Amino acid sequence: GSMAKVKNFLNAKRSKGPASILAIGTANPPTCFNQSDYPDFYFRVTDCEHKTELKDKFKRICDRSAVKKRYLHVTEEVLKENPSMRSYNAPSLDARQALLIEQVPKLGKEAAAKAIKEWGQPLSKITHLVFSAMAGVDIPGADLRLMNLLGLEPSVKRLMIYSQGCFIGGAAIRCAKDFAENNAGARVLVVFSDIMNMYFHEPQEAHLDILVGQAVFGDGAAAVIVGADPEVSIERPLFHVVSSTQMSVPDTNKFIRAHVKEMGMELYLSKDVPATVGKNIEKLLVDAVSPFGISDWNSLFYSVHPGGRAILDQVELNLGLGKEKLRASRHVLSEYGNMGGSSVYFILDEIRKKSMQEAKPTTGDGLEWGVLFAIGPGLTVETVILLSVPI
Amino acid sequence: GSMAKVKNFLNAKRSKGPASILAIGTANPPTCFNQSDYPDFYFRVTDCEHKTELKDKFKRICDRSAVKKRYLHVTEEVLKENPSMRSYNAPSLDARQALLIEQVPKLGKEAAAKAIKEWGQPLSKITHLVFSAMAGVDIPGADLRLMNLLGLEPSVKRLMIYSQGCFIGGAAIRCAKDFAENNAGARVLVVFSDIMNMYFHEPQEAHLDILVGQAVFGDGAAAVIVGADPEVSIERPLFHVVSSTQMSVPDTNKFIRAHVKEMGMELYLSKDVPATVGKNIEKLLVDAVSPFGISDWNSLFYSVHPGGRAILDQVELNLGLGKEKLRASRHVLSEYGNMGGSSVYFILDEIRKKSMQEAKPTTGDGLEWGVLFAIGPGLTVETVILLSVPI
Repeated sequence: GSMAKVKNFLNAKRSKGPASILAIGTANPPTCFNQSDYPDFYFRVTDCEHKTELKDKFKRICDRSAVKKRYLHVTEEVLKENPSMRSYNAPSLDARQALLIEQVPKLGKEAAAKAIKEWGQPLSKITHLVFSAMAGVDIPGADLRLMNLLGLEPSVKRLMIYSQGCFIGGAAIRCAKDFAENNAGARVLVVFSDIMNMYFHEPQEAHLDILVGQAVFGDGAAAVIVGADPEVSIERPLFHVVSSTQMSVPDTNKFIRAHVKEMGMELYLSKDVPATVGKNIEKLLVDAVSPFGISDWNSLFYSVHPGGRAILDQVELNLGLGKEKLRASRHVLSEYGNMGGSSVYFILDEIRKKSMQEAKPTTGDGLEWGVLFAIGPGLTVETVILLSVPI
Repeated sequence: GSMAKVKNFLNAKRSKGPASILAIGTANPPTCFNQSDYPDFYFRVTDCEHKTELKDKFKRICDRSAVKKRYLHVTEEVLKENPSMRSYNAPSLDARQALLIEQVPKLGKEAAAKAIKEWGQPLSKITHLVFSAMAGVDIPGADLRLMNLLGLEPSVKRLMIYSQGCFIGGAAIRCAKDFAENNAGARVLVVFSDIMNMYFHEPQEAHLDILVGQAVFGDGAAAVIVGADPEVSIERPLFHVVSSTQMSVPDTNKFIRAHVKEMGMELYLSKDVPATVGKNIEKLLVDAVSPFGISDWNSLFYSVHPGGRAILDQVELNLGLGKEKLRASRHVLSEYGNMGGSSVYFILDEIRKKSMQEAKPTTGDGLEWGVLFAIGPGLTVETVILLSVPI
C-alpha cells in the first residue's frame, strides 16, 4: 500500500534526461614558479646545493617534464616560517595541516564562485556538495567550510572526500551524475581543491620518488556544476555525462602509495605507471564506448589526467591518436603542472574555451563524443564517456 | 542525434523500484572491556594512578554512561608496543596510523563477510563499494584493501570516505540509494569500519572532553548491502530506503571538532550537543516526513545514533517517545558503546532481529515507517526515512 506512495514519490523525483556539466571554474594560488628556475630555488631553499648529482638528476627531470610553470602555496615565506619542512623526516605534519585546513576550502571557494557566476543561478538551488581534496583531513572538513564561505543552504547534502587518489576526478563526476539523475532539480556543486604541500621534502638520495613528485605537482582547484534537465533560458550545458566506469588494475596496488605521516606525506611513484596505463587504456576505452558504436579513437575529444608527460605520451601511443589529440591536456600540464583530481576539469575548461575561440561547431573541438580519463593510485582509472554540446 | 542513444541508455539502466537494504553484518575487535573495569585499566596503562581526583571524575562519567561493555583494539599489549600513545602530546601518529591501516579494512572485511553471507549472492554482482572510516587516511585506502581481502571485481566502483563525521551513517546510505536506483542491477556494498585509537590519550585535567570520549567510544564495523529490484526469490529486502535529508545546523561548527595531529586526534566535544539535537530533532523529522503524511512519532521504529546517553534522552524527550522506543539504540550503546558511523546499523540489525524473534508483522518492530537519525560533527544530522518489510 505505502509502497505505492513510495513508487509514485520515486518516479516523480527522477530526471527526464542525463546529467550535464553546466559550468566549470578554476583557481590557483598567487605565486608562480617557472620550471626553468625551479631546481635552483628548490636545492637552495632546502640548503642542499652540495647535492650536485641529485640536483643534476632533478634538473633533468624538470627539463623532460613538459611543465613550464606551476602555482604553489609553498612559498619562501612559508618555508622560512616552517623550517621543519626543510629537514627530511622532521615533525612537520601539524604545520602542513595548519596551511591546508585554511587554504583548501579557500582555493575551492575561488574556483566554485567562478563556476557559480558562469552558471548564473542563485546559490540556493545548489542541493548537493561533493568536495574532494588531496590533503588536509579535518573534522568538520573543507566541505562545510565551503558552505559557510559561500553561504550555501544549511540543507545542502554535503560529501567530503579526502585523499581518495586522483581518479577521484572521474569518480566524483559519476556520483554527481547519479545524484543529479535520481533527484529532479538537484544541482550538484563538485569541488576539487588539491594542494600539494604534503609532498614537499628536502631532497634525499635515499628517497628519489619525491624528486619525481617535486618536478610535477602544482596547486589548483576546479568546480563543476552538475545538473539534469537544464532550464532552457539560463542554464547552458557544456558537456553531457553519458556513462562512467572504474577499473582497478590487478597487482598494481603499490605502484603509487602516499602515507600520511608525522613528516608529511611519504610518496612512492613507480616509474612503470605510464607503461601500465599504456597497456590498459585501449581495452578500457573499447569497453567504455561499447554501448555506443564508437571505434575511431581519433574521432573523440580527450581529457587525460596529466600525471606526467610520459602518461600523455603513453595514452597517445597506445590509442594511435594524432599528435594534436592531447593538446589540451599537454597545455594544462604545461601551464599548471599536475594538480591532482582537479586537473581534468582544467582540461575540460580549456577544450571548451579553444572551441569557442576557433569557432568550432561543438564544445568538444567540433567532435560530438569525448572521453575523460581520470587516473590515480590503485592503479585505478575512471573512464568517463562525455558528449559535447553544439555552439 | 546521439542524444537518442544516450536517452535510451539512460532509460534502460534505471531501476524499477526503490533502493533497499538487503543485508547487514557487523563486527568488533576480540577484546571485551567492562565499563566497571575501565577507569582502572585506563588510568593504570596510562601511568596515572596518582591522578585520583581525575580518576574519580572519569569513574563518575563511566557510571552514568549507560555503557556496560565495549570492544577495543587499544590493548595493554598494543600500549606496551606503542608507549608513545600513553604519554600526552607525544608524537604517536605514525604508530597509530600503522595500527589503523591494518585494522580498518580487516574489521570491515569481517563485517562485510557476514553481510555477504546473509545476502547469498556471488561477490561478482557487487558493482559498488562505499567504505567509510572514522580514521586511517592512506593512499590507496581501506576500500582498495577490502576489495583485495574479499576478492571483489577490479571493475567495482570504489569510493573511500575518511573522517567525514558520524552523520556519514545516513549520508552513505543516501548515496547508495542513488547508486542503486540509477543503475539497474547494481548492488552496493557500504562499509563503516570505525576504530577509535586516534582518540586514546593520557587523561588530562585540562582536556575533559576526551574523558567523555574515552567513556563512550567503542570500535566497530557494519556492512550493508543496498540494491533496487531484488530478485523476488533469492534476495530478501530488510528495509527500504525511502528518502533522506541532511541539515548542518547553523553556527554549531565548533561543537564537535577533531584535528589530525602529530600526537593523534585532538578532540573537542561540546556538552551542549545533546540539547541542540533535542531542539532541532522534531523539525528535522517533520520536514523529512512531509510528503508521506506521518504525524504520530510513536508509530515509527527508530535507529538513533547512540553518541551518548544524553543524546538518546534528548531525542526521546523532544519527540515525545514512549520509554521503550529507543530500546534497540540504548541496547547498542550498552553492549558496544559509540562506534561512530557503524552504530546506527548495529541498531538496525538489532531491530530486525528482535522483530523476527518476537514474530512481529514487520522487520521494523511491526511498524511500517521508520527513522534512522545519523548524527555527527557539523553539527550535521542526516535523516533517513525507511519503510519496514512484512514478515
